[PDB]
Amino acid sequence: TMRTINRTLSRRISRNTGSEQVLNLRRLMEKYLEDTRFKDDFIFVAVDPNQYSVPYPTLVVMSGAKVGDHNHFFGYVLPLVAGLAPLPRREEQGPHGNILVPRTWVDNLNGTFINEVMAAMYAAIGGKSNGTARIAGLAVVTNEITAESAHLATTLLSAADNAIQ
Amino acid sequence: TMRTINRTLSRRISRNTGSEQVLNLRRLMEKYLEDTRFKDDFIFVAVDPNQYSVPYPTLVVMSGAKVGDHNHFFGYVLPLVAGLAPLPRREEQGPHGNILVPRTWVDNLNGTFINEVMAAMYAAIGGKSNGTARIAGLAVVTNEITAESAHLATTLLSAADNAIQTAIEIRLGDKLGLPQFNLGMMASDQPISSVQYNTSGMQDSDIVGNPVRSDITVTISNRIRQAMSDYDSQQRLVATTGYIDLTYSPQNPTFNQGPVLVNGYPVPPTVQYQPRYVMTSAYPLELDAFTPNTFVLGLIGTIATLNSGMAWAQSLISNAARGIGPHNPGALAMVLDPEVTAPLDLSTQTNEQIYKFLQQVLYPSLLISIDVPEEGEYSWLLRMIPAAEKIYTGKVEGEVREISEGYKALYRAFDDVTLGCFSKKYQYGLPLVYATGNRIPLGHYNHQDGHRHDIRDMDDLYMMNITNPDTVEAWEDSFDRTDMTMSQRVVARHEIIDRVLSGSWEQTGWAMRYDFDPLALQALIEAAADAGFTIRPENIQH
Amino acid sequence: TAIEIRLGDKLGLPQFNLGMMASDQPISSVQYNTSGMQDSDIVGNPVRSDITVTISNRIRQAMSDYDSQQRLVATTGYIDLTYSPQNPTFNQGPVLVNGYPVPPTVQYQPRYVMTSAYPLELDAFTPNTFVLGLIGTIATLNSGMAWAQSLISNAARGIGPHNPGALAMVLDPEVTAPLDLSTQTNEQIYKFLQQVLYPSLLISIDVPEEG
Amino acid sequence: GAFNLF
Amino acid sequence: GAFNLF
Amino acid sequence: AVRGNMAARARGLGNISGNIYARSD
Repeated sequence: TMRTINRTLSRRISRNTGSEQVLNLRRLMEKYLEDTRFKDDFIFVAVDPNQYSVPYPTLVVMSGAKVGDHNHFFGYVLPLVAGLAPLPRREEQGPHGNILVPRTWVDNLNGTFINEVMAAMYAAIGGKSNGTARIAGLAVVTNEITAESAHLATTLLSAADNAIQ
Repeated sequence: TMRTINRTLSRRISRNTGSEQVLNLRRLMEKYLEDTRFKDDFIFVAVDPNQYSVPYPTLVVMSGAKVGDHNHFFGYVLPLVAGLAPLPRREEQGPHGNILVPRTWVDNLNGTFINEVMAAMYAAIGGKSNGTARIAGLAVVTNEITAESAHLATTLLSAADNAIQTAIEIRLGDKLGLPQFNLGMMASDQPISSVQYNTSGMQDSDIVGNPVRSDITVTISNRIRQAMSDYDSQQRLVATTGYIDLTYSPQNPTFNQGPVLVNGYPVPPTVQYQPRYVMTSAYPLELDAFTPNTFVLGLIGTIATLNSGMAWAQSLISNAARGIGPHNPGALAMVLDPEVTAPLDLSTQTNEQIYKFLQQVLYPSLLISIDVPEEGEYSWLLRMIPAAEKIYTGKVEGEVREISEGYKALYRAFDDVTLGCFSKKYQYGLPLVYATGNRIPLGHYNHQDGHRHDIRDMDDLYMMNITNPDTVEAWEDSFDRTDMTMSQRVVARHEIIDRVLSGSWEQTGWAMRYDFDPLALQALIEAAADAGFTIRPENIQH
Repeated sequence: TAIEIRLGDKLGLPQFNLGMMASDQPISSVQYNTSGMQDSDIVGNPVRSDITVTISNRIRQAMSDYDSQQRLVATTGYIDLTYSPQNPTFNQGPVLVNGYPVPPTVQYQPRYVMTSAYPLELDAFTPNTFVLGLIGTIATLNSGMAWAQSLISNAARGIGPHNPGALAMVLDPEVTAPLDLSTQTNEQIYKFLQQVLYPSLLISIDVPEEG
Repeated sequence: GAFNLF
Repeated sequence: GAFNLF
Repeated sequence: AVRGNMAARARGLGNISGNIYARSD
């Protein structure tokens, strides 16, 4: 009910419009790579809650290696959480009674999230018959990404490359 | 004569040329709208003193709605006053003689101004035969508008749109089939609340950009859990700000009366001050629309949170940790013992010790009050509280006295939010709101930490900590004496503030203070519970 | 202005006079500020502005009842002291101010120094406009001893370069440290000042050699 | 007066 | 759980 | 006369119903 309150009680002009962090970060990374000789070594995969069961917008950086006739792919996962409300407290069971325990961003990254990311990665490369996929790292980005954040994008790309290699 | 002095004694090159705020603001709004799909839904009307009898340059934002074959138009008025000289003082008549009373921008917006604005609006749409026009809100903009003020223009446009849409809904919802918020929409989820006590640093700001006192902040949210994937999230709805004040109220045992009982319990003989909570603002967070029903939800949440285990006294306890300062509760040691002449330092005491100290001087209850601005972003919404103060029109009754319309509107809002349980809990015709009769100034001054602070920082505790006892007596007397007219109280408070601050401050507007009936509030909480609504505060300590 | 003064009679150019303020109500205001930034000149250099006086005009619409004011001219200055002991031993009569004798311990004469004067909403500034500013300043500063408020306001900061409590060393020779008066009421400070200062004001002005 | 203005 | 996640 | 505000004491809100709070478990 309350999830669609804005559609029920609507207004023409809204003060909150949101942003496109995944579009901004992907654009910066591709712009950096377009002049070097490693244009074709990386694949960027966008996962958003509108089509996959994930809690935050994420970007995946993929690269491959071939042994014999088989292909192996490795990915680095980057959830972007700037601008979202913080997590509420969870009620647990104690020896005396009930307690409320704090949570943070990482507490939402469970097995379902891993399964969804793997499915997106497999759809990116072509299918199960086109290779094998594995996760190589994970990091949460808590600061906003704008069109003037080239340095941060370059640093993140370097970290992903080192982990994959 | 003197009005045209420049034309008589003229010079070729002038240092003062003025600006075109109405042209700048209209251009920004139209530029924002030109790319969306609502280009033709708005009409902008410019009113300037050169052709209409108005005191300031103003801009009007209009929009319409059609029922049957008739058109209805609603407008939002924006006077722009940056760069003009402030108003002078007006001489009035008093019991002893003549007094000079301060004025501000809103004092010039009388009936003549309304008539002129209406005439301009009618000329805009075509004539009387082309529809009907009504005013939906008013706000004064005190900051300059330049070619680099896109954000402010967008915010003002959003406020105007919300006000116009709410007016259309309230007036024609039944015929147009437009719903309104009620507690039944929160049936399948879990509401929660949180509170923050902060008093050092920057304060909250309004739509123009002026500070607002925000000692206590309460947030009402909604808790969500995914069914299969087990993710956790929350959705934030509405927020509220305010602070805590004190009112002198001695108990008289010598009148051969019974002891004072609070919750059926007697109090120590040394208790003489009554705590009071003052609400300063309320605004939405992720909701697009803000209506009177949403305001009722915010009020319910705030009342529930502030009474959760005496959570309001935490504000004073937290303030006591800084030590000597303008908000030190240790100044009450001078009230308790007359010989003591210096405020006490309580920064080395434990929380329970401070609580025990407070229990000797304060009543264990809270008074709920609110400040209603005479103009502002949400004054159109909040004007319903003053309207309900007069219960009965004195019109002749065949049997039962007629009841006024403002009272009806407030009662109807309370009953509709709770799905009809308030009517069964509270009798129709009992009081809901009382008037105190005090006119409060709005403004700001320069703080020693480098920020601008709300002028409402001057209260009873400030006077106890900073000034001498004569000033404290004068301040309390202007707040409480019943044989003083409104202008006399305004003059007394203005004089004290001017002496304390050395005249370095700026005034922007006026506000009036009202308080609620405790029986009505208790009935409202009970009715909300009977409709299936529960809340779980998440931050309360001890 | 030079053209007007030299050739007004032949060119038919008028000049300001008090007859143009006949159908309105003049008003005035004063501000005492001594902490922070100061006033500036045309180049951008600071000017001492302990006291500021503003002269305006009050207007009311006849039918619509709107209220407004029109600001004409402003003036800045400060208060100084001049040593001037009284000699009783010369077999002369006592010193009388406004026909009243003064206590034997009074030995300093207050002085007001004007530092600048400039227009606000007037386009033209001539010698007649300067005379209007002078009249307004004199009327305002003598309205109930309003000039002593400057010293009283300065006394609230405590120990500092503008503390009037330094006169305690003049009053009593043994005292060797300036006094702190930040915990006294206004009437107490006024009574303290009445023992050392003459109850009158001297009007002076600083004339720059170029500007 | 402001409350009853419009 | 994070350590054994992947 | 006597200083103070006598009506302010009578308008204080003391306690509210406990059914508005969410039950544990």
